[PDB]
Amino acid sequence: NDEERIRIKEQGILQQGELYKQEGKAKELADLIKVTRPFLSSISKAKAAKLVRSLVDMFLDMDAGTGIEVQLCKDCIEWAKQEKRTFLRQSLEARLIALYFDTALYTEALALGAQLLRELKKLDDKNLLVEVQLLESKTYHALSNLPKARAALTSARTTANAIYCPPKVQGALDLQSGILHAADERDFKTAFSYFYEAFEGFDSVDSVKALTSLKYMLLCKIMLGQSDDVNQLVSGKLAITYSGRDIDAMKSVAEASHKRSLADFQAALKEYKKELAEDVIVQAHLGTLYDTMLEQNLCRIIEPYSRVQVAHVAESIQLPMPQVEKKLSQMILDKKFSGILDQGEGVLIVFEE
Repeated sequence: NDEERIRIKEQGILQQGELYKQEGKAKELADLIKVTRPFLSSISKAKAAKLVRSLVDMFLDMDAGTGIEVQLCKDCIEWAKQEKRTFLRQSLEARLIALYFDTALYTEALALGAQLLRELKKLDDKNLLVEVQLLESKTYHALSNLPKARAALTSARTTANAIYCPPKVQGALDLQSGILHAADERDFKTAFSYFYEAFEGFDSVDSVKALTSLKYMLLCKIMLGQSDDVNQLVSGKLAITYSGRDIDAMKSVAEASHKRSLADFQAALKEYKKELAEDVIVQAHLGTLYDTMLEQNLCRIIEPYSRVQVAHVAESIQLPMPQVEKKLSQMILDKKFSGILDQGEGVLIVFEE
């Protein structure tokens, strides 16, 4: 009757905490976290850790205000130190690092990350270490430090090479690798591969990250000038399933590429604002995607001519003439176009390629 009534209390605490979460009662849930503390000592350190972790997670999905969220985390941490519950403290610190990242609180995510890593590296069971090295990578990347983002991910992968990681950890690792090979726009081909691995590992387990990975497969293909592969990849028995605005956006960008049309590229970006410019990773690449679309559309217009007025080219792409003349001279200077400009009579001569 006593091992049982302790079990029923566990259920009850979680049920009520879950209810406070759904009804949006943050303060009530904060109090429940404090009030349950003595009860936690009549159960194993591990049962208690599950329980505390579960409530704190509930608290952090409530939009309570970064300030109140970070303070609640520090309090449970400080409590965990004051109780010598080590594994629990460490994993509450890991959660808080995740919170700092999510909240754009980057330098404190690093500061806390550095502390925790010193401990975690001097211990067995490396699963948590992977998590923290991956967060370190994610946060260096957000701070625009690719060397240190790559180096943190390398550590994560090497640590994960030892363990047999669950698919969501593997997926997330394959997703960062993809993000980082693509970040400097130097290796979209291997980035594509990592995204494909990520997609395969996430599929039927986490369908939001599966969708993200597929999306980035398509992005890579586009960036590679291989945008005609996009229809085949989408058509595939498994991809079909993932229909929606995200895939429609990439398909629409792929079409713009195919038609070498800046106007269609612009119509995509603003029809699919949420799926394109608001995707931190697509956004990172739209600048150079724009250049390529501009260039390809200009090639399309020039193609029928051995000699063409710049005014004609500018009217066709519906852009002011100085911009178009500037683009053309740059394309010629960087050997992207085999031709020459008569700047005074406004003519571009095109060489027999």
